[PDB]
Amino acid sequence: EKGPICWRKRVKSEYMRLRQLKRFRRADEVKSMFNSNRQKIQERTEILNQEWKQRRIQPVHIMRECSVTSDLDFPKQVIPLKTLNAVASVPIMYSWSPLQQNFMVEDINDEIFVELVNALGQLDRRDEKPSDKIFEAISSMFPDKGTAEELKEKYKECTPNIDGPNAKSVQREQSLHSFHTLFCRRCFKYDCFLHPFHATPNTYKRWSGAEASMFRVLIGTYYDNFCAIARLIGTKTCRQVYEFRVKVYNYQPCDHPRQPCDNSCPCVIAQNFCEKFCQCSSECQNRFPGCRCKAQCNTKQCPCYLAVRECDPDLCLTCGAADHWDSKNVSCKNCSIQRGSKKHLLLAPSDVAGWGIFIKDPVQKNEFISENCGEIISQDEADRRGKVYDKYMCSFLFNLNNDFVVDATRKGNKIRFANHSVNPNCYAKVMMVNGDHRIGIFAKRAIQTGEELFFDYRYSQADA
Amino acid sequence: FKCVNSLKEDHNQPLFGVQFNWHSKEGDPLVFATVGSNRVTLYECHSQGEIRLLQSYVDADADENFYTCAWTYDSNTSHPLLAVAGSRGIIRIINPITMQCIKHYVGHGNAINELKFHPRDPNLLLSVSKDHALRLWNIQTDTLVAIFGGVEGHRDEVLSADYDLLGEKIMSCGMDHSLKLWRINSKRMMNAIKESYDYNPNKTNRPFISQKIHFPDFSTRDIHRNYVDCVRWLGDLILSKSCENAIVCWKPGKMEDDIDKIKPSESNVTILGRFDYSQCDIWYMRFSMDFWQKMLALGNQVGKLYVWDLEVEDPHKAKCTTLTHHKCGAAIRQTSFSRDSSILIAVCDDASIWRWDRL
Amino acid sequence: HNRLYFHSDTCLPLRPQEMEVDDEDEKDPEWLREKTITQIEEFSDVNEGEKEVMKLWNLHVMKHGFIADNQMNHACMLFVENYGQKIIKKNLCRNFMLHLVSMHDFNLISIMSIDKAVTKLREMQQKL
Ligand SMILES: CCc1cc(C)[nH]c(=O)c1CN1CCc2c(Cl)cc(OC3CCN(C(=O)[C@@H](C)O)CC3)c(Cl)c2C1=O
Ligand SMILES: [Zn+2]
Ligand SMILES: [Zn+2]
Ligand SMILES: [Zn+2]
Ligand SMILES: [Zn+2]
Ligand SMILES: [Zn+2]
Ligand SMILES: [Zn+2]
Ligand SMILES: [Zn+2]
Repeated sequence: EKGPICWRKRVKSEYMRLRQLKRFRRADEVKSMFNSNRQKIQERTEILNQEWKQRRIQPVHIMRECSVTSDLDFPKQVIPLKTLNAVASVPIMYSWSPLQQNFMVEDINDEIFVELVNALGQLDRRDEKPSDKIFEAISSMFPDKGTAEELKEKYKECTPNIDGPNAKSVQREQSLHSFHTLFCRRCFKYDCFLHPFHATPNTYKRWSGAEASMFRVLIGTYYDNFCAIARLIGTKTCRQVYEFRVKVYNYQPCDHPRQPCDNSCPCVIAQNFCEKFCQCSSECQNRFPGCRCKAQCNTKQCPCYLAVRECDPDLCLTCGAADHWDSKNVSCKNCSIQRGSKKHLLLAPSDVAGWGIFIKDPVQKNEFISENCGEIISQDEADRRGKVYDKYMCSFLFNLNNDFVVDATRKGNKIRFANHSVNPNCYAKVMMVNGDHRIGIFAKRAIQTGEELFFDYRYSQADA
Repeated sequence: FKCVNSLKEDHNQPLFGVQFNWHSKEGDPLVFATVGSNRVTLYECHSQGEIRLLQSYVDADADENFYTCAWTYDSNTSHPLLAVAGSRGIIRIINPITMQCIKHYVGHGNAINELKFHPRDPNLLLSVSKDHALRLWNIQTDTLVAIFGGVEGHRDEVLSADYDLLGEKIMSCGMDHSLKLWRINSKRMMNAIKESYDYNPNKTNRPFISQKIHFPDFSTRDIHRNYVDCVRWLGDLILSKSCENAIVCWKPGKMEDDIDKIKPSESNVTILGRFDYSQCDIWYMRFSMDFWQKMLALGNQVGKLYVWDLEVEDPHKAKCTTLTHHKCGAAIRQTSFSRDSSILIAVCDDASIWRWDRL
Repeated sequence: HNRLYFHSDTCLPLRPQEMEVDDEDEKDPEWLREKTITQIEEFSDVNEGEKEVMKLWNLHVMKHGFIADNQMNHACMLFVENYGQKIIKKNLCRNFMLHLVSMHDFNLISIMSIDKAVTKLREMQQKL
């Protein structure tokens, strides 16, 4: 019961009042900050000036020749020019971070508003001689911030940990929601550095608020074994629980529930095997079976090797891929990338140009030297990046598959220093390793001690 | 302030660095150094604006180009030392008493844009590089204490850095528009400094392990729109500049937040004020301060020299004096206050030196 | 031999004494350790309890470099021994149980482990 034009003037008045006050406040805080600070300067510059007084540092004295000319007509001065003895410089290198595996990389205020709303409400209160008219007036003066409907609901103003004092009572899927959506089944880590697609719902398909929510969860894992649910809840017994009850394409796992891995399956479309990570039937004909070799696994006789795949520690049970985790030298010679059994490399300036990489120990033909690690980027991020790279005559970009590029520029491992050559002693082989494409660097021929490594970048550049 | 002299080095190349020796005893004459071309020149200040040419060094390499220098001393000899570096990414340690190049460090993957000695430990040298990283060296024991850079380091060339008054922290700035804080008072950093002094190559077959510092204690891109080419602490407050013709006085966190309590996750900055000037929109233009941090001076691309009194409270009411001379029309790359602030030296693109005397 | 080598992490040269050894190429570079704990904390909708369990789990997995599903039963056991004292001391036992069921939900660990770990954590708390 007060004028709209009036209320809009009140908005403008109170805004300029609040804003001018907040400003004057900041102006003082600043003048205080400067003073508080200058005492700190004084205190500390004294500490230094004292330290200085207890030192008697020797003066500098007079010394191919050089001269100095004065524009303000002072006399010309001539002095002998001492030569600083030549120091050898290393080749150019920019900052980079070490990697052991690939690293995926993706491509009015609310304070014053509430103050003003309440400052105006204070005037509506004084008009007796959270009202709706106050919202219609602020909306009119700040249309961008939203309608009076929007500003009304905007004015009004995570599940608590079960271990905490405020442990509320919700379902099983709310107590587990974080764990379930943040866990990478592929590398056994929360918010992993390689897999960006969140786990499909079928992958995680097999009293007090802190006891109630723990019950709903435990009767999803255990079901009717309340004599065990009691052991875990601890603070309860079977009797208590019982009563409570009555009250080349990148591989990505497939999830087509109540459907086979047919011509409509992403795995099948991408012409990719279903791995241990897919949610299809145990009997799925498109799954990779693994190998039943006794050892070696480095010939066309091994289905893994032949399929340009490393062995699977969960399927290749007879060759040695699944065993001796402490050792890096095992019976299976087809799991070097996954175990990270790289060879010793040495950094030194190249015999051609820049920096190079030199093998420490001898290597046989086709033997695994190192993995080529870097950031996993989209083909677009690669285009953006490349524009910059071309300014420096760089190309530390290496295709992984149709979707990704490993960029060893910002981060990678020592093999980033292997130079390009059309006559190389090394080759790059992208291998499927436990559902992940990885660039392996193997010897093209036998290499001896202290030899420089070269690979033909051109082959790692064609997605033609 | 009055322009009492103007000198010109024979090489006719820009002079990027000018530094006064603030280690001179009381009574000893005011000595400053100049870096430019592949040269390092030393001068003595005398009455009636007389500048006396003392020493001059030249790199054996013609393609060397020095950008920076810094003064220190030998703690067990009482000798002043002068560190220099530039394009070739090599640090040289010159002893002007011995008249030798007593030490040199090769390690930076590119040019060194700034050299700074720790305010309390003379053996601790900070080098700032175009390779995107900072490096703390222990010049007594000839070791690399740390490499400040990496995953959360500078994404581009590092242009400037500064220690605080007590030497507990470094603030770095670069071409990535970033200002990063690096605490050297952490248990890790102090253990690294302790261990560096203990490191004896003749007592081991193992190299000294350098700390790789991938994460700063604070980072911000919210102060400036372009590259940041100069940063100095003003107590616990920061003074930094870009090519937007302003020196911005700001601080990490919110107004009331104490620097030593700022978390690495801190997303706030507070702008306390700014110092306005004109025609300084070219990069690699550095401002400097008084020992007592009461004066601040910066030069123009056109040769104007601005001097502010920091003693006044609000920076918008800050007393500015514009030092100008008809013959001085080149880009002032750096300024340097004599310890006592009686002299202010400015170096230019035309190989010129300008002496401005107080009173 | 007779060629001068450099450390990949510092570009400083190798002394003859060091005999061609450059090994700051460790399985878990320190920075990946801080990057992970830093990224978890950045989560708004995740509570402080589930956060500290996730961080501690990741650091365990990163240290041992588990790569097989067959390694997951042993990974929980090793976690409860190596990080058990910390789990108790930080009050995270309920969020830990919640992690063990998450693992079972992902078909990575046996029901027998889900409680053998819980049994081992209590045996560890009773030692206080
Ligand atoms: C993998 C490194 C390698 C490999 C081999 C076989 N041989 C070698 O000698 C080197 C060393 N090397 C060569 C020179 C170089 C230049 Cl010229 C520019 C660079 O990287 C730009 C630096 C600005 N960039 C930025 O993004 C800045 C402007 O922010 C883009 C990448 C880099 Cl990363 C390098 C570099 O390290
Ligand atoms: Zn993953
Ligand atoms: Zn399918
Ligand atoms: Zn599938
Ligand atoms: Zn399938
Ligand atoms: Zn085999
Ligand atoms: Zn196999
Ligand atoms: Zn095998």
